[PDB]
Amino acid sequence: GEAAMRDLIAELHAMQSPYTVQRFISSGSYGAVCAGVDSEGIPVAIKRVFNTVSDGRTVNILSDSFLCKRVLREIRLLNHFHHPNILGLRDIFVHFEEPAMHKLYLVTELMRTDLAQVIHDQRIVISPQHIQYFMYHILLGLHVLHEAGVVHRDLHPGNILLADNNDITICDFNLHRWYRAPELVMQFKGFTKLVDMWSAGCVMAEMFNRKALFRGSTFYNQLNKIVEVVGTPKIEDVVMFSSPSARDYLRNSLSNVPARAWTAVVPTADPVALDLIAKMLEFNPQRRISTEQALRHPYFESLFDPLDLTEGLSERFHFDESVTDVYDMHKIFTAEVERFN
Repeated sequence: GEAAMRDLIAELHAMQSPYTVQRFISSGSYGAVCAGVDSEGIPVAIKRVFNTVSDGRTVNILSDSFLCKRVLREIRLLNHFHHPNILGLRDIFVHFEEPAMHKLYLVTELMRTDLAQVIHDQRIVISPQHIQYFMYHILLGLHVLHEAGVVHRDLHPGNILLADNNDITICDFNLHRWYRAPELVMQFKGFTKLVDMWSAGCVMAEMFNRKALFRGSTFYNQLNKIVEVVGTPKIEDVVMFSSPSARDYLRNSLSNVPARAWTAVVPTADPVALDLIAKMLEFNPQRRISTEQALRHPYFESLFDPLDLTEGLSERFHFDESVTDVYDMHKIFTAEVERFN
């Protein structure tokens, strides 16, 4: 904690960095985060990647093949997008030192809050105008990721960030059970970008309700909570998007439940808003509304501009996973820091 801040201050000083480390934010295996300020007063989160105690002994991240590759992929993904709705790299710098003393520094803008905090603050009014605006930006961030072949896979209010200016940014796309699409709950290996559309629909209903929509605690009771709202899916559709183990879990599951009226599930949502939520929360991803069709839905009529579908997009993300050599990866970090500057 107090050592992480002291280590970072000294290292950034030796570097003549434009930063001032103000306070300690968080610490875990693989890196420590400190809240600092850039040379212009803008608050930043400074992540320092150095060591870990993996398998019992102290390992240098950038020196071990697997861990180095994991961090290189997180970095390459952050550096791939340049879009207002996707959290980007503010800065990146690498300190290579021969006897496994390699350090990596990651700088991102420190956001004011996240959507989970906003939803749960009873003193905050989340109006239908605020919901439409937030949802428009959430879906544009997903559209941008999906256009580059990237699936978030763990979208939830905690990773939907709000700037002081209330700008929406999605993070943690480069790495609760309550936001998982039926195909992820059923451990289907063939999941697609449509899992994100399910999470987004859960987030949308939650902003109206001020409470998560499907608050299950087990594989069966989570699926039951979903089916109670969406109605019993055809068994043929369940077998198509479940793992063999999940099919066997659901083997003797008797289900003959009608869909509920959506007005009862999300009482404060108007009919146009409900129509979109019901389309995002299709149990079967083959019938689930795509990001483009959700963005074109009359719910966003007052905000929508077709230019939002194509501006600031990135090309398809490619990561060559055949890479294994740490020295080959170190060159990619140097190349990633080069293309950055």
